Amino acid sequence: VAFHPSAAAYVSQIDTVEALRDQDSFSDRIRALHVYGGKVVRPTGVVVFNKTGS
Amino acid sequence: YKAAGRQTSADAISDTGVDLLIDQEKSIDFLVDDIDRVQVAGSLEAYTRAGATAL
Repeated sequence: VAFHPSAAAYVSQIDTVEALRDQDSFSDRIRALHVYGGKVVRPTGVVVFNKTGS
Repeated sequence: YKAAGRQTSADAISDTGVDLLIDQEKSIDFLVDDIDRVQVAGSLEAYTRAGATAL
């Protein structure tokens, strides 16, 4: 892919980790959530060789 | 814990109980006759002490 940074946008909105205790065993439970999105805001500013690849 | 895989769950707790019944009601009840209290050789107070000793 050949592109300019300003041709596509990405947002990470939530990026959090928490510890808990497991209800079924003597364990910590570690869980993390990522909520995000992205868009090619200018399709002519992104040029792709072999876009059907794999 | 090691034989249970490494799993655990909470059992409900419980009580046992015994009842102390205050169910024994015991009595003493007797007459000292006014004629006999005059006619005997001595005191009859000993029957009150004997009644208390029986309880």
